[PDB]
Amino acid sequence: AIRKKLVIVGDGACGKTCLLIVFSKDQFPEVYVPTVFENYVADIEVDGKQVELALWDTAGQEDYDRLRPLSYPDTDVILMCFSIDSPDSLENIPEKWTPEVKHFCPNVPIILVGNKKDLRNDEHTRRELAKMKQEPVKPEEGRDMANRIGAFGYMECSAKTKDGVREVFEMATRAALQ
Amino acid sequence: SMEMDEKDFAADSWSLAVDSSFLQQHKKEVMKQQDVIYELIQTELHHVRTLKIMTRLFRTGMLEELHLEPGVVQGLFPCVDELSDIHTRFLSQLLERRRQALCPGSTRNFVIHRLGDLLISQFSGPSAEQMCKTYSEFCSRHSKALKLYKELYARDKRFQQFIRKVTRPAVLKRHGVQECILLVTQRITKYPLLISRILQHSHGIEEERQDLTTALGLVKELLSNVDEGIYQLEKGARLQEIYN
Ligand SMILES: C[C@H]1C=CN(CC2C=Nc3ccccc32)CC1
Repeated sequence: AIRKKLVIVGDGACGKTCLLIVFSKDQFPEVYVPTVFENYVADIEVDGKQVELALWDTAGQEDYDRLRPLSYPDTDVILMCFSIDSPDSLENIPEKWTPEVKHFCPNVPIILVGNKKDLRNDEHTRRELAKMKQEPVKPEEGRDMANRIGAFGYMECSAKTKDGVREVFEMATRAALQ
Repeated sequence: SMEMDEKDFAADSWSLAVDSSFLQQHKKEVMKQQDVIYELIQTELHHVRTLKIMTRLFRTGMLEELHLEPGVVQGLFPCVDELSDIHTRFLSQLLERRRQALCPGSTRNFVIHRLGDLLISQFSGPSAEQMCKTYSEFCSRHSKALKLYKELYARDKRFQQFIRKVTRPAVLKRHGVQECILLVTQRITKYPLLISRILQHSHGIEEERQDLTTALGLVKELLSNVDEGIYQLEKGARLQEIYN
């Protein structure tokens, strides 16, 4: 059961904490969705290999440039998050987060994760974005960014409906093992 | 942590912690505010539990069972005693505020109406200056501690057998020497996430809304001061490297 460290990065409203909670609980929290995520050591067996994956979050650290990097030491896989209902969060990926991750975590694989894929086919979400000359992030836009930034992968998921959440973390375990 | 407080905070939310006949008596907005307040005390109890692991299990265990200098043990767990006294006192006032809010003839049904005054006291004056000074020191010695742990574990057999032994029980899964150090470092940044969500559901009493509004500015000013005084320490870093 080799130990690997995963860190999730991204803008405040990208839904990274929600993703980490839904995976660890393995259930959409019926009564209360927590505000914070402390840590968790997931028992994962991907492709016949048993790995303990420590799950970490940078939520709350986004404005503190000398506090945030203290989460990066010994990272094995970085999950770069962005919201599908927020096209400006994807624009921030190559010019804010990517230079920083590649500096503190050299040679650590990065997986581009587009959260909230459910909102891509949501009425109120497409309506709000149209009132700012915009639309939700398209699949090819996320894939193009993942290629442009030199990511290992591009994946999509919906933390609310649970679609694709298990596979993000099984692929992350695989990337960490390379 | 003690068994009384673990059972009081065993539930996933305040709506599960209280008796269902007592929950029914309240508005939707009150339950929402109380769920977020319960999360603050529950995560503070876990934070204090983490610091008691670092001092009682890791720090003292190494002092009483291993043969390394006390300067080596100090390099591993900087400011743990100073932090443990700061957070145990904060927890003490949070748990007392909850106890005074309990109904007569009950040990689970409570409603915390005033929290802002408690957070204004903690995040201002000498208690805020002692957290600013302790976190600036801890987070600067953070990377130095991890390298000392990695060096020790990879070079001492007795340290390896101590660590493998004390971190063997299932309940210590998330609490290693390195996870404890990061758990402490990340805690300060959790307060403005919790205080803003309590503030989101505390618009009913205007006095509470303004107290939480002030408490949130106090936390952000403290976080800005801790962040501005951080400079990573390196073991055997020359004087020329530091002024470059
Ligand atoms: C999936 C469910 C999760 C949360 N529910 C609402 C709720 C219950 N307690 C609180 C506290 C603060 C904010 C929202 C809530 C509704 C849906």
